[PDB]
Amino acid sequence: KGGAKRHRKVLRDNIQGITKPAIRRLARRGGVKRISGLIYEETRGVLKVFLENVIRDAVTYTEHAKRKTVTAMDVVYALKRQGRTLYGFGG
Amino acid sequence: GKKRRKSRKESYAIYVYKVLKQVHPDTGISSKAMSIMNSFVNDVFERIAGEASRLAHYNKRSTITSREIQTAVRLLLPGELAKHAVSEGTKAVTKYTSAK
Amino acid sequence: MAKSAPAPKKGSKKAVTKTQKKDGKKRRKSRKESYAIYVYKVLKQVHPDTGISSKAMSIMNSFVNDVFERIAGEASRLAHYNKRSTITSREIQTAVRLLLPGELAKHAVSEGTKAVTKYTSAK
Amino acid sequence: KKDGKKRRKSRKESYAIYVYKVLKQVHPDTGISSKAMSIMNSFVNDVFERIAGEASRLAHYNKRSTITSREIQTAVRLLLPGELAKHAVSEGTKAVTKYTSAK
Amino acid sequence: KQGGKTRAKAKTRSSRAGLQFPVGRVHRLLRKGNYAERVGAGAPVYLAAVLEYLTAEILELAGNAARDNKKTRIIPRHLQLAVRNDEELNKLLGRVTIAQGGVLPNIQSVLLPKKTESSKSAKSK
Amino acid sequence: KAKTRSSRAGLQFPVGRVHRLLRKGNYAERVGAGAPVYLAAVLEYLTAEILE
Amino acid sequence: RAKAKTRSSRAGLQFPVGRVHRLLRKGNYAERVGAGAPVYLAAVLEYLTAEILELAGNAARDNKKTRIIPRHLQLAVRNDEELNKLLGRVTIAQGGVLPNIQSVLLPKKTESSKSAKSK
Amino acid sequence: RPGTVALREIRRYQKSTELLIRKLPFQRLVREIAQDFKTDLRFQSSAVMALQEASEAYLVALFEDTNLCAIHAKRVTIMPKDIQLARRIRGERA
Repeated sequence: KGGAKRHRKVLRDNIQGITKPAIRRLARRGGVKRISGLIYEETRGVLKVFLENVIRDAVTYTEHAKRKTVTAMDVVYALKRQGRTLYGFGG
Repeated sequence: GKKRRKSRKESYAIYVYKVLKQVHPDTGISSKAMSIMNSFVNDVFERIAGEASRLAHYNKRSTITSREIQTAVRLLLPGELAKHAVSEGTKAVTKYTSAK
Repeated sequence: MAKSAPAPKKGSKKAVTKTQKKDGKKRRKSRKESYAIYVYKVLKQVHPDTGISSKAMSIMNSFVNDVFERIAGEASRLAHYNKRSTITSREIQTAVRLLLPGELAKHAVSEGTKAVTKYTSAK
Repeated sequence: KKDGKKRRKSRKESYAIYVYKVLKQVHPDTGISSKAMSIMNSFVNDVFERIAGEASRLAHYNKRSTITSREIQTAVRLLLPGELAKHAVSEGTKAVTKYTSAK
Repeated sequence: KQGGKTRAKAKTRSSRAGLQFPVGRVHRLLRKGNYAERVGAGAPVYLAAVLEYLTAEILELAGNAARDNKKTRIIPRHLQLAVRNDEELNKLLGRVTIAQGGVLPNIQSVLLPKKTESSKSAKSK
Repeated sequence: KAKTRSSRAGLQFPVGRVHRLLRKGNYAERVGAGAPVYLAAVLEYLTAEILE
Repeated sequence: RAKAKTRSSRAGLQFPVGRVHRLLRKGNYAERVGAGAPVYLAAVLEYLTAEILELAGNAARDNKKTRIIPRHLQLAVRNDEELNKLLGRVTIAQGGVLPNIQSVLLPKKTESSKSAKSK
Repeated sequence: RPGTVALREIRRYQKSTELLIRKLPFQRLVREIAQDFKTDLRFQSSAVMALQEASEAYLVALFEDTNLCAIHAKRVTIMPKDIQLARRIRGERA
């Protein structure tokens, strides 16, 4: 399946891969007894905006290093700058 | 010495007034607003300079060039502000290149 | 047991396969500075019968680097605030009271004062 | 050049200066009084007698006929509660290495 | 002068105060970060002493948490338990995210129905 | 001396003062000439827009 | 040919390690003694002396005093449970008593609720 | 009639550019807090106003957060519950 072979509709569906059981585990880990129906859609939306802000900083770091491959250092710089510092990868 | 208390106070207030008299020539500024503007300009410089220094250390270069700040400008400024600031930054360097 | 100061041996260990023995070798990677040996060593003194995993060690390695950036970064902030260019012991001590909370700063300052006195009054 | 003045030079067995010295290391700007120093002097003597007594009993029980760090390490665990025993053992291990490391 | 001599000064590691962490590596890292124009020898020694105490303190509490979980090797869960146990450690490591960590067993009271679950008027709906 | 660096680039903010602060802050071991001119233009642009 | 460094300074300690060596032999605790005993014992004593003095200074700060007096010693050795077990039976000269009151002794009959300033 | 001029207070206070906390009690308040940490501290006219402005703006920002907590619970008043929740969610409490 070489070449472009790109099919792109007006909508997107890869976000929906994160489904109710995936959301349910996080809700239970946070102690939430029950979760409403529309929270599943909002949680997917919260994931989208949170990821978008992180990648914006990380992309700038990656290109400044003339790198075509993302590394743990690049995502740490974006996370540390935004305040959500991660320990465990890189250093 | 004779009455020498000219300690250099790094203030942008006079320069903020001058650019104010160019965007809106028939306008005035108050000293209290200049104090806020002076602190705001200095803080923005510190953020960009602090961001720029980190980028140099990340690439194991420890050298600051327009590429480092342009990346730093894109990092913090929003989409609309950064793209206009990048063009202004690109305009300044390309105009300074053809000089003397 | 001969001199090796000349530049030609400063950069070497290329994989040109000019080998007489000990075939297995590679190129000198950038030194990813880590504190694993020190973290493990201090762990045994406080808890001889306690182990640790690699994942925790990597977490600690990032912890020291992040903390060191925080304390030294804050130390450089007030060095410029008081118009000073040399940082020996007062900038960090003042930064310790800034960065670390009440009880944590007390332990850091007390041990730091003991450390500098132990470092001096000798040699 | 001989003794000359004498008859009042005795009783060096007091830990007053060492208690004062460790106080300044942890708290440089605080003071102390002789009444408090006497209790610290009594505290060190009482604690040492209890520790050394425990070490002496262990040597007799096991017929080792010697006292080393192992005997005190056992004694430290016996006398001190868990939080204090852990720190004391760590300090003993920390100090032992430095002495053996170099002259 | 250039007179040959034996080792008069202490020819030991720069952590002469009994510290185990290398103050020398902290010194060059301070120069690497360009924090100050002039860096004294006191700063790397003081920084290592704070770091050495911090490294030892966390591992001491992590080992205690490991004993609660009945484990010999310290895992990230034990480290996270120590950080979130005391307020001083929690405040310092507030918004940090640990790798392979867990969640402390905190539960709200409103989520446990225990008082006559049958009903509020009698023994059934 | 007939013209300054700020006037050459068309900027009103002092590019040299930004250069001095960059050297003062010890951000980098060495500083490129294209760095302060870019930073000054961005700083000047933000000041003009807010005042606008 | 001289006393360049002392055993206390060699091990990085301040307490008289050499004195402990003589004291261990003075008490006839064993036929022979080892080199590891005085250094292990001195470090243990230093930790105990410093920690109580560190707690005494904190107690002095709460009492608005800078010179450590025997009152501050008594307060420190009764608050912590670990120090309570060791020094429970021993008595402190010139020391006071912790402010402890039972529930039946308050004005209200068997009631212990009070303002959040000391409890 | 109750609550009518409260809306009127919104119009005046949100275009007034002044400080609401009395300055003299605040002047003695900063001295008391600073004195316990260290003794013999001299203040400045700019220092008092700078410290007061940050505190007042923090309260205004906090009160706005508690306002959204009241409407969430079908309420119009700020109970102490609103302030406690806002401090925890914003992360300022710990």
